[PDB]
Amino acid sequence: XVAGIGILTX
Amino acid sequence: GSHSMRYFFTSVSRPGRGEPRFIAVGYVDDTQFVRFDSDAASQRMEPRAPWIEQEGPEYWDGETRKVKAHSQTHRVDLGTLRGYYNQSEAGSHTVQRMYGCDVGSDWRFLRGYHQYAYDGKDYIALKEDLRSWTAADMAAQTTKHKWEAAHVAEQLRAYLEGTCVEWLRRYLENGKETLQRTDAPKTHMTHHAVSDHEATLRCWALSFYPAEITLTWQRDGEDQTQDTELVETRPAGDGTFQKWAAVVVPSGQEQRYTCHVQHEGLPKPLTLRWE
Amino acid sequence: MIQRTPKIQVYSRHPAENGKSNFLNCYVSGFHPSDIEVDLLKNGERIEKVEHSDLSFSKDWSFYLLYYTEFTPTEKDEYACRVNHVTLSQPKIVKWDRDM
Repeated sequence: XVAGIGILTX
Repeated sequence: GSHSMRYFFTSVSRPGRGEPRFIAVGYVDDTQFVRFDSDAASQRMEPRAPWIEQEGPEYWDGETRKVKAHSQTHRVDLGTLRGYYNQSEAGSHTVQRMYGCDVGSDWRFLRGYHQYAYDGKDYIALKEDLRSWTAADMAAQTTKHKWEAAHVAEQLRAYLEGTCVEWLRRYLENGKETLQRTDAPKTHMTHHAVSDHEATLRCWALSFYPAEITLTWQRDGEDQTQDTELVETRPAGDGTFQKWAAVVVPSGQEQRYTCHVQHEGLPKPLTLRWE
Repeated sequence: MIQRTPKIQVYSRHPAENGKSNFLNCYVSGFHPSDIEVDLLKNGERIEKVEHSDLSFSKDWSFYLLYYTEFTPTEKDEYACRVNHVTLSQPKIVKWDRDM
């Protein structure tokens, strides 16, 4: 259940 | 009881020696169920618990796609943060991200988490309200602004309150025999002379699940916290946990000491005595 | 940068009974950075067939790993864990004691 949204570069 | 799902991501740079290594692991409560390792041959998310092997190719392809995207983001981060902190290109640095959700005994949402660390120290974290950010310093404020502009918190809130909770429930159902169990501690005590006037009393808890436990010694009903050697709760390697607590007892005083064990699998806490 | 020393526990999966199959564990925890060397020893010699858990970390960001191998304890064979890490001036050897 890997997030598929919200995971952005710093 | 309550439950949690967590994903943990570590990326470590190795300048001159190719791309950073990236390792992802996923847990439900204290049971690991997936991994990804950038250095491994498969280049796929892989099962690490039997209950998740029943997932089909749609599942595994999707998790592989996502974890690869996470790997790329974190690789870029190593470079960006190296720049933000004005660090040389020669040294190894680390980035870590953890996110997930907790639910109560009713399996309803209790809280969400998303946090990020650089070289082992807090960098940026989503606050409990899942709407705002804590930034560790001036570099981190810059990231905060980027993530505010891109509405990251709203996305993460939707995941943490929604997807994460739905899936935690799904996993709890699908892996019921492993995940919905409690294994109460098997306990015992050992006694070893250290001299002619002292002995160690060691109270053991073995083969328990979940890992949360409390082990304490008392002397005549008074807690002996400052005089107890308490080890960290440790994995047995078989999905259960172990812990012990020891006290040094002047000889002839064994009857004064009691060991107290609290665990979800114990309807009533235990009181053990050497006698 | 942050450097945290590993905690080290060496222990068996099951209560040790001489002549019965078991697993020897070395649990390293509370360390940073993640680069670490952990060997299990039988009578001072490095055991070759040692697996380890996937790298994970605690709420405080510190790493933990379980290193493990099959073994069958006896009265006389000696086991230990040997750990090296940037925080250690020399490798730390912890002997296995069946009641720890």
